[PDB]
Amino acid sequence: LLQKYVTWDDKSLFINGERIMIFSGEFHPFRLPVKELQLDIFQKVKALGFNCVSFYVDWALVEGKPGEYRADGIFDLEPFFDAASEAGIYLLARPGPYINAESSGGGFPGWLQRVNGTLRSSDKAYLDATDNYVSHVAATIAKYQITNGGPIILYQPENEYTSGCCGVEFPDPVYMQYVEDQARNAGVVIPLINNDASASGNNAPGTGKGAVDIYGHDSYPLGFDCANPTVWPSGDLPTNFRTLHLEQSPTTPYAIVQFQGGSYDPWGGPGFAACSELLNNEFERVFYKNDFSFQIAIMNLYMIFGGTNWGNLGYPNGYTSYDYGSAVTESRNITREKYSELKLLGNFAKVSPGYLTASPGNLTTSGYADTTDLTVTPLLGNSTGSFFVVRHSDYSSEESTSYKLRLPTSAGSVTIPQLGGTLTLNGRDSKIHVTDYNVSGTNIIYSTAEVFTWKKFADGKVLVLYGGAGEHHELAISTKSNVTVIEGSESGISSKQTSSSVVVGWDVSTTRRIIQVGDLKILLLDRNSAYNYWVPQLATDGTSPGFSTPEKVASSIIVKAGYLVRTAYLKGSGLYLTADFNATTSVEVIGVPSTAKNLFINGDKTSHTVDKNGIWSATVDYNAPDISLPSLKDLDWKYVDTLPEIQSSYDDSLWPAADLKQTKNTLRSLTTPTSLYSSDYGFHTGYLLYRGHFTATGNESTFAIDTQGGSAFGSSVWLNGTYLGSWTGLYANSDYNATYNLPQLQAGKTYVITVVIDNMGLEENWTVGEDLMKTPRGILNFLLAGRPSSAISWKLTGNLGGEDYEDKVRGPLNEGGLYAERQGFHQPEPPSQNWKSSSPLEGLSEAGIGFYSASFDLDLPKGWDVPLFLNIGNSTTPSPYRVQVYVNGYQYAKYISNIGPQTSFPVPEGILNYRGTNWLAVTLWALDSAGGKLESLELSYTTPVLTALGEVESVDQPKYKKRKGAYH
Ligand SMILES: *[C@@H]1O[C@H](CO)[C@@H](O[C@@H]2O[C@H](CO)[C@@H](O[C@@H]3O[C@H](CO[C@H]4O[C@H](CO)[C@@H](O)[C@H](O[C@H]5O[C@H](CO)[C@@H](O)[C@H](O)[C@@H]5O)[C@@H]4O)[C@@H](O)[C@H](O[C@H]4O[C@H](CO)[C@@H](O)[C@H](O)[C@@H]4O[C@H]4O[C@H](CO)[C@@H](O)[C@H](O)[C@@H]4O[C@H]4O[C@H](CO)[C@@H](O)[C@H](O)[C@@H]4O)[C@@H]3O)[C@H](O)[C@H]2NC(C)=O)[C@H](O)[C@H]1NC(C)=O
Ligand SMILES: *[C@@H]1O[C@H](CO)[C@@H](O[C@@H]2O[C@H](CO)[C@@H](O[C@@H]3O[C@H](CO)[C@@H](O)[C@H](O[C@H]4O[C@H](CO)[C@@H](O)[C@H](O)[C@@H]4O[C@H]4O[C@H](CO)[C@@H](O)[C@H](O)[C@@H]4O[C@H]4O[C@H](CO)[C@@H](O)[C@H](O)[C@@H]4O)[C@@H]3O)[C@H](O)[C@H]2NC(C)=O)[C@H](O)[C@H]1NC(C)=O
Ligand SMILES: *[C@@H]1O[C@H](CO)[C@@H](O[C@@H]2O[C@H](CO)[C@@H](O[C@@H]3O[C@H](CO)[C@@H](O)[C@H](O[C@H]4O[C@H](CO)[C@@H](O)[C@H](O)[C@@H]4O[C@H]4O[C@H](CO)[C@@H](O)[C@H](O)[C@@H]4O)[C@@H]3O)[C@H](O)[C@H]2NC(C)=O)[C@H](O)[C@H]1NC(C)=O
Ligand SMILES: OC[C@H]1O[C@@H](O[C@@H]2[C@@H](O)[C@@H](O)O[C@H](CO)[C@H]2O)[C@H](O)[C@@H](O)[C@H]1O
Ligand SMILES: *[C@@H]1O[C@H](CO)[C@@H](O)[C@H](O)[C@H]1NC(C)=O
Ligand SMILES: *[C@@H]1O[C@H](CO)[C@@H](O)[C@H](O)[C@H]1NC(C)=O
Ligand SMILES: *[C@@H]1O[C@H](CO)[C@@H](O)[C@H](O)[C@H]1NC(C)=O
Ligand SMILES: *[C@@H]1O[C@H](CO)[C@@H](O)[C@H](O)[C@H]1NC(C)=O
Ligand SMILES: *[C@@H]1O[C@H](CO)[C@@H](O)[C@H](O)[C@H]1NC(C)=O
Ligand SMILES: *[C@@H]1O[C@H](CO)[C@@H](O)[C@H](O)[C@H]1NC(C)=O
Ligand SMILES: [Cl-]
Repeated sequence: LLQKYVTWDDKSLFINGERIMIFSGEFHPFRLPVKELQLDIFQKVKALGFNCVSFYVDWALVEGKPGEYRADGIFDLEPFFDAASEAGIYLLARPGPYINAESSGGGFPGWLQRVNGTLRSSDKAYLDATDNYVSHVAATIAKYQITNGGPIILYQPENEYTSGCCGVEFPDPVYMQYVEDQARNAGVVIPLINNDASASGNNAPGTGKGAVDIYGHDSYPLGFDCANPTVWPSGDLPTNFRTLHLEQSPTTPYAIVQFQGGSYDPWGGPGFAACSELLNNEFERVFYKNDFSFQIAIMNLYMIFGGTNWGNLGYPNGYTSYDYGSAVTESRNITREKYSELKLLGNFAKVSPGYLTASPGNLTTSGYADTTDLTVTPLLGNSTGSFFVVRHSDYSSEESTSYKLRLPTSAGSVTIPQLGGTLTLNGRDSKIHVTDYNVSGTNIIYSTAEVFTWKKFADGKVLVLYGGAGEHHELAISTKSNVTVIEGSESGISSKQTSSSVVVGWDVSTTRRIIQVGDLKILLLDRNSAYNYWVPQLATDGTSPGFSTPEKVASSIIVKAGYLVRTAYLKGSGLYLTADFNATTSVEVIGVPSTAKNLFINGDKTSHTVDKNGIWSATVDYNAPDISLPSLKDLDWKYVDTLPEIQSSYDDSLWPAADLKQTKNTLRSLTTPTSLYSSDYGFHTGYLLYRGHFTATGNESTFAIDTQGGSAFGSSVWLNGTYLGSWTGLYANSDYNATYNLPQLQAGKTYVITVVIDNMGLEENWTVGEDLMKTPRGILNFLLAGRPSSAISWKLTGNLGGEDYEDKVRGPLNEGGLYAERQGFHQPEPPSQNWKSSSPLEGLSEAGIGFYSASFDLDLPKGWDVPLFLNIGNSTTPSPYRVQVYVNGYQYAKYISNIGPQTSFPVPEGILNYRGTNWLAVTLWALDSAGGKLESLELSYTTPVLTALGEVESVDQPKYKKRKGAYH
């Protein structure tokens, strides 16, 4: 339409005039702010057989001060795009402005709490607020479009523009047209795709003003209750998606822009381990092949890698981890069985062009399989091949089921197995059986076992098939050649020739068989062996794979290995592999180029042998080095009191006055004389402090206060030095009403009420018109008994400077309003010479907030990817306390002793300096009159990985420097 690089028809996208199935994974650059590790993820995604990544940009992190766009350093999108290009991964850009994403504000900066207009509407005050952000981020995206030689192929305007309320005329075509035009005016010419939250046809082609180019929708059919990870409720597997597609957008490729790849988890939830169990390998093979049954041509998994809600970037209901239960874990490992299962499907799609040109039919409980206990969805092609997606009719069934197939083929209709036996579907599994499947001119008439990959090499063709344990399978090939078993036993392998075919039966075994039919070799694997195979693209013109184009797909090799194979290239007489290892690994290479005489693994020449069938073999030894981690309790811990506000000498004369008589918040008008909403004064993040001055009559008895921080927030209150009490917090409370008893006061004396409030983040704004992102933080009501409300004059602070935030490197959300944070003491090399020697393990003996500093050295070996974790102990029921840990100035843990569940906090290399000095700053807030302390504080590691990753450069880590704007 505006360019010829990315086009489409009813069946699929075309990239440079060639059909491609887009298999994508969601990855948010702001949740892993280390550019070398961004390349790591992209390479792990490419190794799944995927060709695409989808990303959000978080407006709240890049325009913290209105009118100042800052996507630099750790927030630079450009190295992220270069990493995607280097890995050979196309991009779906989703800059918002609204993203939801379990992020603070759903992407919106807290200054949108002062916008006189409905958020996500055609109100001029909202639209004007978005212009600076979109014109920047969309210009940066424009520069990296595929039209300019970059990786970006699709653009999403808005996010799930689906639900409206409260006087908005939803859907507003003027609003969506405006959002689309902002992107176009910045230079975006690639297609626009939306992501309707349900299949509701919103903004579909043909709806006129506000219509996108390709209609997309989302689906989370298993929901977000990770507490019952084995429960698959009846009727939750979608069945009508293709029907809906043909009613809502028949002229565009069927697209699911967010399909479930995991789940979020709230404060106090079951943990992301439970989420990984619910959305495990069984979920993937059943639910993802089900999406294939609808002829999905654009499929994006939310999330593929989740990362970390570091520096308060997350929404209030979520905690620091955003592991998501996804295929790549928070610490970047690919140990989960769901990664390996996903790789099998991803590699199937990469090499099966007939999948896109076939004609999908409706699901059937008879006609294809000989029992109604199975359902079969046919995708019928003629010369280009057919596909048959098999599953249990009751999709949750764990039963083992025997069956036979009746499949049409170019050689006639056939009942399978022809040579005896039955097929088996064991429990929560699904299969894509194929007919007339093209392997570079050799026709596979049928195969019951599933295709992992195939390639044409100079010496012949190779096909890799797999089945689960206990399965009997069968295939037939259009040929007059006979079959020979060239590796493994002939036991269990049966065969027969007809006048123009050969038929082969086999039982799945843990030992590989290789059969040969003419110039076709066929690997017959069990699923668990297939998990260990990889299909890197073979570069001959450099070291980089390139994108998944037809030539570069065709020119790939097959590698059996272990943990990971990243890349492969041919240079002279050398075949080079880059790979990672977590155990001693037997490496095999199938389809070695005829010119190669030497094998290199991670730059090192490696002995190989060649077997009778031309397969190269080598061993890579794994010998983990000594990982020597310092004992965090034995460090030279220095303490400073980070609540000096409750000392009677404290002078708050430089604090901002909370003296606005009118709020600028349209959602909730004031119920106090002046606004005590933090965002009215530009404070949107971290701990908030309020100070209320009054002169006592002497007859004051109680002080009531409604505080609001979001779900699981807490607050504590003091009258001068006297602790009044705390709200210790519950996930179920986003606000709380407390009445505290005052001590006897002296008539005529001045007192100051100090209130500390945990801002858990700003709410999302999922429903258009509800304006829930405007939900204020701070003090909603107060009453000093027998005194008018105007008797208290309030001061407040959050992060120093508010929207004129101090730390341009670490961004606008990283630090809150504690004294120690305002002073910059959380950064490397604080002025702690003359501070007291005390540890968070000793802690506090009364209510309050302590600040702790220590350094430690790491000297971990080069060439190893070693995941490190901060651990906070909770082996027995604790007193209520709250902790933040800053690592070299970056907040990478937020902890609530009484709510949880996170005790283990991954911190990536780059934030940590693996061969240098590191700084921990810990805040301990005891919401208890007896005080509190840490049970234990420990640095740990998991399996070291012998890695191909280059050196991880440390991100910028500005050291402590005195701040003139501070209140001292
Ligand atoms: C180096 O990197 C390697 C990757 O390259 C990495 O290797 C991977 O390691 C992970 C573990 O970290 C492996 O995943 C696990 O695999 C377990 C072993 O079973 C696998 O292998 C068997 C053959 O050797 C197969 O027979 C088996 O298939 C069968 O079971 C499948 C899943 O249940 C099923 O889909 C198949 O159809 C078939 O029936 C399988 O492939 C596996 O048992 C384990 O399963 C569970 O764990 C998951 C959560 O992590 C859940 O998603 C899943 O539902 C299972 O949960 C159960 O077990 C948990 C304990 O681990 C409990 O927490 C759960 O509550 C639940 O427990 C119930 O059921 C249990 C069995 O009855 C029992 O414990 C209880 O009684 C309870 O009722 C998991 O998927 C992965 O396969 C490896 N990948 C490769 C490629 O090898 C290696 O670890 C790395 N090394 C180092 C040192 O870091
Ligand atoms: C250190 O160790 C200690 C000791 O082991 C740990 O302390 C324990 O921490 C538990 C987890 O925080 C805590 O359990 C909680 O207790 C409260 C009540 O006091 C309860 O509300 C919690 O259950 C809900 O919330 C969680 C999410 O936080 C959900 O996963 C769960 O399904 C429940 O959800 C319901 O309420 C939510 C909000 O109200 C809703 O969003 C949700 O949809 C659902 O609502 C429906 O049901 C409600 C009734 O259940 C009802 O309001 C309505 O009908 C709704 O439809 C959870 O049980 C333990 O109390 C605590 N134990 C002790 C001995 O202190 C500590 O966490 C550990 N720390 C770390 C760091 O690991
Ligand atoms: C792949 O990535 C995922 C996500 O990043 C990794 O999964 C996380 O792994 C960590 C580390 O194993 C895990 O945290 C542990 O959970 C255990 C509960 O299931 C806890 O028992 C354990 O705490 C103990 O060990 C710590 C040291 O590691 C101590 O500091 C801590 O105080 C606890 O130690 C006490 O208890 C143990 C035994 O109970 C005893 O031996 C000690 O002496 C002491 O008394 C950790 O909290 C997370 O739960 C995992 N997160 C998720 C979401 O799954 C996974 O490990 C990565 N895999 C690889 C191979 O890298
Ligand atoms: O990680 C969750 C994911 O949710 C997506 O949105 C919503 C979900 O929150 C719910 O309210 O409705 C539908 C179905 O569950 C779902 O699309 C959202 O687009 C993402 O940004 C995430 O928040
Ligand atoms: C099979 O692949 C070959 C080689 O790429 C191609 O020339 C041929 O047209 C394909 N056949 C069918 C029926 O799609
Ligand atoms: C085909 O191969 C099978 C197994 O090796 C064998 O039984 C059969 O005799 C062969 N057929 C011919 C015609 O050689
Ligand atoms: C209470 O503390 C303030 C400063 O926070 C101080 O100026 C005032 O004198 C104190 N009042 C009493 C009665 O000690
Ligand atoms: C928003 O603007 C209207 C119209 O000018 C005005 O009446 C109202 O007071 C404003 N509200 C806020 C909260 O600023
Ligand atoms: C002091 O407060 C008490 C309790 O509210 C009230 O009964 C009494 O009248 C008050 N005394 C004075 C002197 O104002
Ligand atoms: C606190 O009181 C206010 C005003 O009376 C009320 O709106 C709110 O629901 C109360 N909050 C809780 C958590 O009870
Ligand atoms: Cl200060």
